Amino acid sequence: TGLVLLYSGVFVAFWACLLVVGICYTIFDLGFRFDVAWFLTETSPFMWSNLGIGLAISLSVVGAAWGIYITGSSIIGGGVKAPRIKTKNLVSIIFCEAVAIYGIIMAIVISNMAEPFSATDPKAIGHRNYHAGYSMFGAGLTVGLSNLFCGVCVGIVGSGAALADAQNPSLFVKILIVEIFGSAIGLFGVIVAILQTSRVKMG
Amino acid sequence: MNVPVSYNDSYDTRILFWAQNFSVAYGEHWEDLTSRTFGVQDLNLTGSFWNDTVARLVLTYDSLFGTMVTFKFILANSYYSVSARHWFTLENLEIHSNGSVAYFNASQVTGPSIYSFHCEHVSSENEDGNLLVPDTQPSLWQMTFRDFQIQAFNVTDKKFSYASDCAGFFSPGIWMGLLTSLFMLFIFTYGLHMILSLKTMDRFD
Amino acid sequence: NGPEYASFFAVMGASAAMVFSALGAAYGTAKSGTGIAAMSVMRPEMIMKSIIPVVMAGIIAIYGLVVAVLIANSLNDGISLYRSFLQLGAGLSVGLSGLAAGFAIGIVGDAGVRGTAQQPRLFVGMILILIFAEVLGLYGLIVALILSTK
Amino acid sequence: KNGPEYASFFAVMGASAAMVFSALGAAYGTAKSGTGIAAMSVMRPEMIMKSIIPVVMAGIIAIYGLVVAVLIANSLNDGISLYRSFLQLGAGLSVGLSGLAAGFAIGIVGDAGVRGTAQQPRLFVGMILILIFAEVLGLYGLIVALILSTK
Amino acid sequence: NGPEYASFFAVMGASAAMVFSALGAAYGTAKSGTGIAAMSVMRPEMIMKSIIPVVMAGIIAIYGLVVAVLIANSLNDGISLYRSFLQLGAGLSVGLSGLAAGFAIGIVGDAGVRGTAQQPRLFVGMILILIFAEVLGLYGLIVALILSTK
Amino acid sequence: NGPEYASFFAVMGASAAMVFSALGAAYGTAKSGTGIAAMSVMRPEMIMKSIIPVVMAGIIAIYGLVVAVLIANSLNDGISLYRSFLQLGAGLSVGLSGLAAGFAIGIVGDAGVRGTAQQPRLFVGMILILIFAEVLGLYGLIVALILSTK
Amino acid sequence: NGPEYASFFAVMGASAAMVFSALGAAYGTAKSGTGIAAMSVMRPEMIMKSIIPVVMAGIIAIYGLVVAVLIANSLNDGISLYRSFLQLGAGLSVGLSGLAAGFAIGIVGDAGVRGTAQQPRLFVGMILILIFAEVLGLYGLIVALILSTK
Amino acid sequence: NGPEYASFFAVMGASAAMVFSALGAAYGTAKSGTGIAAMSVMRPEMIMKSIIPVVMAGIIAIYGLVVAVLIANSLNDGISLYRSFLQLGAGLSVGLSGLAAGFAIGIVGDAGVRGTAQQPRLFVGMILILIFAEVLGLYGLIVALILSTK
Amino acid sequence: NGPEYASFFAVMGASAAMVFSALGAAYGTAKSGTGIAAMSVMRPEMIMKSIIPVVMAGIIAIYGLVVAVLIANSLNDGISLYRSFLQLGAGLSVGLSGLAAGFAIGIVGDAGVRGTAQQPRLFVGMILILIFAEVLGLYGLIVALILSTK
Amino acid sequence: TYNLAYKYNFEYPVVFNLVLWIMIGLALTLIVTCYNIWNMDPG
Amino acid sequence: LTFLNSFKMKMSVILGIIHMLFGVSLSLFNHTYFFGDTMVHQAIHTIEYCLGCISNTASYLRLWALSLAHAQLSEVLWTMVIHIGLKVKSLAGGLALFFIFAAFATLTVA
Ligand SMILES: *[C@@H]1O[C@H](CO)[C@@H](O)[C@H](O)[C@H]1NC(C)=O
Ligand SMILES: *[C@@H]1O[C@H](CO)[C@@H](O)[C@H](O)[C@H]1NC(C)=O
Ligand SMILES: *[C@@H]1O[C@H](CO)[C@@H](O)[C@H](O)[C@H]1NC(C)=O
Ligand SMILES: *[C@@H]1O[C@H](CO)[C@@H](O)[C@H](O)[C@H]1NC(C)=O
Ligand SMILES: *[C@@H]1O[C@H](CO)[C@@H](O)[C@H](O)[C@H]1NC(C)=O
Repeated sequence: TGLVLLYSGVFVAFWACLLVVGICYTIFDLGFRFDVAWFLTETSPFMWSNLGIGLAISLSVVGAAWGIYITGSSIIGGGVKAPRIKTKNLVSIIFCEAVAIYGIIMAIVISNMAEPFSATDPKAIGHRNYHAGYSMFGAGLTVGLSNLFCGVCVGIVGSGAALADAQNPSLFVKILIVEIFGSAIGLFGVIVAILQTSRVKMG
Repeated sequence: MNVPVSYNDSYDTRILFWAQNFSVAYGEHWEDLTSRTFGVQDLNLTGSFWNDTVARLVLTYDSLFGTMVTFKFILANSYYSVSARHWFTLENLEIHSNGSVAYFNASQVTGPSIYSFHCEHVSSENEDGNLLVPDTQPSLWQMTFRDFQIQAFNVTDKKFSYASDCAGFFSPGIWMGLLTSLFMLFIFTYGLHMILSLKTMDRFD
Repeated sequence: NGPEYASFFAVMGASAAMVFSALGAAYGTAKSGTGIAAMSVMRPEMIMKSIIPVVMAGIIAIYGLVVAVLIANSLNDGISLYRSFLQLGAGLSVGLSGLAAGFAIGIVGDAGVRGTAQQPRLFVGMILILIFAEVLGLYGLIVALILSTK
Repeated sequence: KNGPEYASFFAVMGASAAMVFSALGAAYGTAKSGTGIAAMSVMRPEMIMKSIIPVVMAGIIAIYGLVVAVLIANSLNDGISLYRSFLQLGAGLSVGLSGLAAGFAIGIVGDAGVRGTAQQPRLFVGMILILIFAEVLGLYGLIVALILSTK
Repeated sequence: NGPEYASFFAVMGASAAMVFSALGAAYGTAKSGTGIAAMSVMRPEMIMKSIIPVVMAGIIAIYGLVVAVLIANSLNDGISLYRSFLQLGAGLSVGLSGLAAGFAIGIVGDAGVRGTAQQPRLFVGMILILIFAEVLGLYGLIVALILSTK
Repeated sequence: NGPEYASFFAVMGASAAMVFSALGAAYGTAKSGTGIAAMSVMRPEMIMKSIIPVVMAGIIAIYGLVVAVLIANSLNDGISLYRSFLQLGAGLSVGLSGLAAGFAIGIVGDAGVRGTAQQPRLFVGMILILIFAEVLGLYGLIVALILSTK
Repeated sequence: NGPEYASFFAVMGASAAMVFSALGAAYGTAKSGTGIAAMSVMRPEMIMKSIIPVVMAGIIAIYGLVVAVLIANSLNDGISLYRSFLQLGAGLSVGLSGLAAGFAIGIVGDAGVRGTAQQPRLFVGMILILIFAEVLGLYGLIVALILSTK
Repeated sequence: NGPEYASFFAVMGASAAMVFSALGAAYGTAKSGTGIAAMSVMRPEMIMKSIIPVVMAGIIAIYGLVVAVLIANSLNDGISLYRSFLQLGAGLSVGLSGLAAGFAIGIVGDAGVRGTAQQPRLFVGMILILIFAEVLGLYGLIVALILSTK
Repeated sequence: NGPEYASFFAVMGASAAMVFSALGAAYGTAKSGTGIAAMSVMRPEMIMKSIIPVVMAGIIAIYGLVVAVLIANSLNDGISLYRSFLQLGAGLSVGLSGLAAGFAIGIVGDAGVRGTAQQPRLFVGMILILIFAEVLGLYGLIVALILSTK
Repeated sequence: TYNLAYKYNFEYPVVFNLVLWIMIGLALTLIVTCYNIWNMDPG
Repeated sequence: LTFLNSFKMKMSVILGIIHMLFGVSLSLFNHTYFFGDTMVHQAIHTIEYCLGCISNTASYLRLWALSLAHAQLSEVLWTMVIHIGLKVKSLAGGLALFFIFAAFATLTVA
């Protein structure tokens, strides 16, 4: 592997700096200089909030587009000898496209609750406002990344069902139940996402 | 030059403070109060309060914009729970005009009590990130400390302790801009990894 | 009450309970369900019977769902910092073990159904191993509920 | 009213990421499918104009990132607040990573599609229906970024 | 009492006790469960006798669960810093050595069931090396208990 | 007395004496345990003779267990910084050289057991190289003790 | 005396001299121990004759042992910062150079005993190469002894 | 005098002069020592003649040893920060150039004795390249020696 | 005079001009040295007329030796930070360009002496490309020499 | 008057802005390039 | 706990020295019952006995430490038997003690 040596050469190196930077903050006295409080407070509540709206739709469709091309190559691959697959097995495309709907439904919801203010001090920016910031990041993270994983889930099973239906016509309606449990995780993403943004209000 | 100190009556010293340039602006004029402070060796420091939780540093000068005008560094030493330490804070900076008070807010001049703060620009005239901010925005008073080091509540042997600088490897402008640039470098290196990996075929028929 | 930044670790615990369990339910169904369509071509009889590894992996997904409901409802604006750190480890305990249960399910769920297509005597033993993979998802749940409810 | 001087970095970075990440995906759809046109045309040279349908569907992904990049660049102004600038950065990632995603989806399906369409012409209406579901994912990147930038 | 962020280490001691022992028990289930199906096709007799490594992978899962519920019972607001580090080293030592015992079970548990289909003499020698791959997880437990009592 | 963070390093000395020694004990048992399977398919008489590599990897585990109870019993609230850094280097010395000694055992364990399968004259020579491989773990132990005495 | 944090560099001189030197001596045993078992199938006469690279690599371990106790005996509470850096620079100079000598013994110890089975005239020349591959660690001694004594 | 930590770069310059030089000498001894074993079974005569690269690589180690002692003899408590940076720049310039010199003698010492086995005309040619490969470390002295004199 | 740490960048430039330049000469010696031994087997006549690329690669090392002793003789305590930065860029731009120079000499010196033994018409053309590969290091001088004298 | 601190200038993040990530940017484009010329294909 | 560590280690080490003493003395009675190569052989004979008995006597220290492993888990096992089952307020004496005493019967022997 050539290009994998770059990421595995940086991740070991960056962790090796942060290890020895870590045993040189404690060992002198300089743990007061670390300040995870100053990192979460002084930056913004908007950098977390606006990233979460972006990661809500974008990381869902990067699983939805991932789910399409895995089984879309297997539709046209088996479709050469068995052309009857092109009508029945398009629901495998839909279940790896309805995951993108779960993002865009959520992404409008999280953007509906973001509102500006005038404060610039982390004591003026109250805990009602900072909690509104991270909750958009967390709910945008769990509707984006979980939809990525259920997007690749139904796509891989969709590629296998396109190959199994090429050999036998009666099989595809039996393997379709596997794609339901794969696409059920997309349903499990949005229930968390609205619940993390239920009690949230900015201002 | 040397520093002003508030030496105490009992067998100890107390708070002390240093700069190189010390200047004050009222309206438009700028006065250099650094020969009148650090070399002058005589100061009307009227009430140099100390109580081990609250100290006060007053500087009067009697030759200024018109009249006798007094500065007040109001410090504190609380107990903060989330680190379980004693964190001193410069609470306010007050300039005393004809009667009225200037009321400069100065957060993040803080530090742990055991050490001494030191900054380079503790000026007024908020531009992006200067430490001193007035309460009202078109304020008549302004000031500048082109060097700075102040200590309260743990002075020993008439000398400063270890420094707590305001400088920092990271400031909160560069520490969001990095975390977004490092965020979408990673999006790029997923996109660049796939485009760097589409070989063509060798033979054609 | 608690500090202003305190709710951050409770939010990150609420998401990490869901995403890492979703990753386990992903590989638990994709790697095993590849073997289910693999099995069906040579033996189309056990196709409705051998969908038990893809439904046990679905229980990994609802393991991370309930603790996400438990945590995100227990959130409030400005909670105490001690209560939020517990909800952070509550998300990681069920998430990474649910992530671990998915790698346990999808390997032996794929390996079991290939031998089922060659000899169906394995089917009593294969489902027994999937119970031992499922307690790995179950053990993460009971540590998450004993941590978040304190 | 006036914000920090570094506040306009994020909305500018949202404008660039709307065009960088959209062009990276749309270049994948033209290269991966355009390679499949070359392997197709040697044996079945008739359906060459018929097979620029996956290439032109990758071209809509490029103008999907262009329109939102215009709306952000017209909304730029000296001294914009941190709420206003970050709304366009989240607008940029919503359209950028979606176009980078759907750029891959048209690319692999359009490659495998025109290799299979040459050996069976019945798959053409089936291939073009999958590319509809792939290219509409780029349209989902618009109407969240169009809501975010207008807000 | 101690600092506010003191309880964060004891929470991470509770999480790393579980998620590393679960990751160890998963690989010992996965790598050995792949060997069960390869053995059962040729020798379907020793199929309930060959599930000795997969339950011995399961005992690594309960080894973490003992330490995990022990820490969650000892967690409290305002614990001192010296108490919280001891639970971090408790969960780390029972976790990563349980991950080591999970790795050691899967390699020889797979190698044992690939050989016992070819020779019944190894079935007494297979359970010897699996015990030495199990006491590594037991050594992590007895030092986790001695680190969490103090 | 010492600072509050000083007890963290001594606890890290207790864990790293365990998990690094456990990783070497796991790798030495697994790498040499695979060779027992390939040896048994032709020479099943040397099954009990071939347990001597995997028990010498077991010495590496109890080498870590001996040091781990020494560091955990010298732990106290408010130990000095000179006391704690002695215990951290004590844990790294027995663990990481034990990780090296466990690596050297498993390589000559896999080579020697396959080698003594084809010719039983290697058994008096294979045990000789394993002694030099084992004693590297002892060299970490004796410097782990004399660092922990002071 | 000196600062409170000064002992950590002198500990790291004591530990890394015992890790890295035993890390090289493990590789020199493991790589050459494979070469012993490979030639023993054809040429069983040279087994006592051919364990010269294993006992030459064993000196590399006791090279790190002698500098470890010499550093640990010089350890006092609150030593000066100049004295502690001398022990860290000594420990790195013997461990990593011993790690180099552990590499050089392992390669030619593997390849040389492959050739001494097919032609026994290499036996004078093979050990003659190993002297140059052993004195590299011996140069690491006389720089570590001169640095720790200052 | 300078700061108390000023001796840190000086002792590290004494280490890097020893490590990277002996690391270079190890690669020249091992990679070219691999070439001795393949040629000696074919052409058994030229073996005392073919140990010229492993003794030319041995000069690279004492190239690093000389500047190691010369730096270590010049160490004092509280040397100036200017004087310590020269010794760090001395040791890096001799070892890393010597490590590069080990890359040169390693390859051409391997390939040179590969072709000397098939044609003895190469021995005047191969030994001519080795002088150009060894002089790089000899260039490394006169920059390191000229640096530590200041 | 400048700051106390100002001497660090000048001695880094005095080392990086020697490390990287010798590293370029190392690859040029090694990669072309392997082509020498592959040429001498087929055509034994050209050994002095084949070592033109290695002796041109030796000039790359003497290219670095010029600026190394030049910077070290312009080096002083209390040098300005403006003065110290120039010798750093003088150090990098002659070594890394010489490293780029020896990369080109190594590649075309390898394939050039292969085709020279197969057809001697290449020999006049092989040198002509080698001159263009070498004057890249000559452009390394006139940036380093123009920077060091400022 | 004693023990006055070391006077770090006010643009310290700004130095760590433009010195650390630039030297690593440049460090890579050395190494990824030096890798690409080290094992080429003369075949 | 600290007192048992100092005493049981040295007495077991002398016990391993006593076991090696009775073993090495049997070699003299077995030898009584019946130059260049003799130097390199007896060097391997002697110094592998020298560094070898150290690893032997170090492995005699485990049989106290394995008893320390025996002692600690038996209390935890014991703790469950004495604490989770029997300290139930209402429904103890029936189904609660029966499954725990069965764990005290069957789970401790394995
Ligand atoms: C700051 O003080 C210095 C004293 O050294 C003085 O020379 C300078 O004029 C002052 N600054 C301004 C802007 O007047
Ligand atoms: C010092 O300032 C106070 C402030 O009211 C004033 O009353 C007093 O007279 C001043 N003393 C001198 C000596 O200037
Ligand atoms: C110290 O003095 C201040 C003066 O305002 C007062 O508020 C505070 O209560 C006093 N504290 C003690 C302990 O005397
Ligand atoms: C105080 O009042 C006098 C008289 O009106 C005026 O000249 C002077 O400027 C005033 N001082 C300040 C600081 O405004
Ligand atoms: C400014 O100072 C006033 C003094 O009354 C204080 O009440 C207020 O909280 C301060 N505001 C800030 C932002 O520091």
